[PDB]
Amino acid sequence: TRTIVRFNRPFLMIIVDHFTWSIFFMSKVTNPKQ
Amino acid sequence: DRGLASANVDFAFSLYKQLVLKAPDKNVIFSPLSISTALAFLSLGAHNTTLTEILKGLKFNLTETSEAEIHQSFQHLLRTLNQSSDELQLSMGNAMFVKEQLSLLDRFTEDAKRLYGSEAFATDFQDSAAAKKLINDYVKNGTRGKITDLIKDLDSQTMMVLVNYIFFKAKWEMPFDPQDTHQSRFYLSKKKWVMVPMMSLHHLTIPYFRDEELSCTVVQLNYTGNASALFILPDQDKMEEVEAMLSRETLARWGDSLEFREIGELYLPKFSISRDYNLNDILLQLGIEEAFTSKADLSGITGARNLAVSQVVHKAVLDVFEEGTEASAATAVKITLL
Ligand SMILES: C[C@]12CCC(=O)C=C1CC[C@@H]1[C@@H]2[C@@H](O)C[C@@]2(C)[C@H]1CC[C@]2(O)C(=O)CO
Repeated sequence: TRTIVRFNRPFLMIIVDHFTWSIFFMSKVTNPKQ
Repeated sequence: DRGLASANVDFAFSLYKQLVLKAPDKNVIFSPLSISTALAFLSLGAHNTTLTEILKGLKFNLTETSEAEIHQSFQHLLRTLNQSSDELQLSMGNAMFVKEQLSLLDRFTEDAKRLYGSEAFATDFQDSAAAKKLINDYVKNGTRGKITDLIKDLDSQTMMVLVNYIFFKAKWEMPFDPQDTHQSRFYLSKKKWVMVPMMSLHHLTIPYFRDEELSCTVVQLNYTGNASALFILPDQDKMEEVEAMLSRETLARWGDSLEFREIGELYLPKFSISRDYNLNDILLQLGIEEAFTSKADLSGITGARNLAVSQVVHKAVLDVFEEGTEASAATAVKITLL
């Protein structure tokens, strides 16, 4: 009944700093083995 | 604080959309902060229309801010990010590699050191292979070996290269147990997949938001420290919709909408990806044009209109694993005589 979050298709990842509100890195993973 | 925040995030998402436009199905990884910082550093030497286009392209509002305030804000951000920390490793550096005979204004080299932390290293670009190794070694050192061949081609007539690197290594607040990592499907498309090591966590209470507006699920996985990873999972065939709606407003709405939820299971691949870019096309699309032409005004560097940008390049690497994340990037601005 609990939510499952399964990153098994293309996804985005944003590395952020909450203190400075900086986006350090931005990424889209369309193929982990590309 | 967060003075640079709004311009830097607007620039980040503008850059992202242009990077995707060039190759819409490829992996993307880049550091917008590295690129913003390198171009702000470049603008320290720019005058007139060349300067206006750079600062506008970086998404600053030139009617309400000064160039001096912008440089001071980058100086302050650099000091904040480089402060000593035990929780995570985070480093950013700037450097300039310059032909020894090129006359630089004392004001420029002093400002570059004071504001951007940049030394000026005498570099013989006529010995191109040696100049390339030196610059790449500087970047390799700053990124702890992770960005290895930032400079591939380097004109022997190069006069100056401005360089920024960023290095990030952090532990998850809630690390994955490698005993729970198992090879599983990753769907490249609806009907095609490969096998990847899929990490997993059970009964995990984290910030969560199901975005029905954009057909995606957002979760936040914290690092130790003030940094976190925001992961966005579009529904199948909704990636392009999410990408098209990326913006400061969308990011703020996501952040405002996150609520804690005990997730039954979270599955995340262990992966490492790398990309390298020639940013000329994208910067021109953002209106940064005079810096590249024979009308370039970089007279804040030398006192004369005798320099022009030839290329802006970027390389970035992202490594996600059970204990945490390592990510690094570097940006170089190559400059010739005019
Ligand atoms: C868009 C935003 C606010 C407006 C601005 O000038 C810059 C940014 C980019 C970084 C964002 C930030 C806020 O919304 C709070 C965010 C999302 C932060 C990244 C992580 C964050 O601190 C949170 O997730 C807090 O919930």
